[PDB]
Amino acid sequence: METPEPRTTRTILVYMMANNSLNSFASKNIESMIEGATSKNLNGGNLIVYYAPAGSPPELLRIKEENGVVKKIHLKDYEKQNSADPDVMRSVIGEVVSQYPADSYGLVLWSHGTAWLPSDYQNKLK
Amino acid sequence: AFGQDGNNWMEIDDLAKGLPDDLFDFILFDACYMASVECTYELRNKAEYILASPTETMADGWPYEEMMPQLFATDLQLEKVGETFYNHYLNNTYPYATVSLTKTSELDNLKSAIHDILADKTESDIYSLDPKNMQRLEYLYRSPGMLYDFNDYIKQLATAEQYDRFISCLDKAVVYKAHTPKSYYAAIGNALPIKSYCGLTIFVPQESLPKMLEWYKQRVGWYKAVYE
Amino acid sequence: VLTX
Repeated sequence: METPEPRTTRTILVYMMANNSLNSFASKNIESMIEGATSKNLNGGNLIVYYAPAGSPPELLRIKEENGVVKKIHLKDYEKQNSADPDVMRSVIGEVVSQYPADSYGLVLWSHGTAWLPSDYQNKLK
Repeated sequence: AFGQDGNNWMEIDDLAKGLPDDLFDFILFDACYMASVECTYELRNKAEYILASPTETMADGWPYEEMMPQLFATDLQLEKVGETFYNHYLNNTYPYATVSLTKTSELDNLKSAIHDILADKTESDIYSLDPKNMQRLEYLYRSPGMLYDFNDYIKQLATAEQYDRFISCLDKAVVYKAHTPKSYYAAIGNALPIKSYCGLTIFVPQESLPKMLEWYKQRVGWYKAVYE
Repeated sequence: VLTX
């Protein structure tokens, strides 16, 4: 069985859809997360990253200081999946909420954005 | 839309399906263009707060190192997190950033105020509006300009009393916002001045874009909420 | 420069 972590104050999931041209910046942003995610700064909370890069399958990561060093720990390696399918997003959120329960949850949605516009908006212009 | 994976995207109503209701205290969009009144409305039951940019954000993105202790604070104040983002892009070589924080519980009152302005207006009236009177906040590739400052659009259509009600509701919903003097748009390789700024964009329907309006009416909840 |  998988045993959930002890409940805490806050769990934040960063959901990074980087299977696109933003790849290199997702990695620099994860670097910056690592710099900030000290035991003192996380204040008891959980920082979980769903990282969906170009060229390789998605991975679930926990960023946590252990023995004085912030580690980027591999939790799960997924098989190829559509990270833009709502049911996949919901499933990942469910994995995270179940394993890292908290009084408060936050979500960072990281990717390209175009407001409400249809993704085929160019076809609806002329 | 939000989130590109190969050829596939999440349309805004699909994103709402991917999110549980009433779980997250906040959603932070590290993404262009997501501080859109339509998007915040679609996602109103998915978070108590939405922190996002109405325009484009440099690819370097949000300053996670500095944000981290604020994101995990006991006294979480997302205005602080947005201030950290904004202040990062100050005296910088690309000093271009816009941010707003929307309190989703106030969107229903805002919806009512907007409904009372827009529901009786004709499409010809909307199509007639002079774009020079409104701040454009979007320059996507191939776009003639679709997303404008929300306040500027409504100001063209409201009576003095309707407008006063709107601003009262808007200030309760947009509880924090900031913008640099200019915003940078990748599809033109230039930064353009922001003369008017409320923190959110809105679709301004145009006679030349009937397919866009058709999709908006059927797929974006805000349309039926305030135009009907 | 790239944007998001």
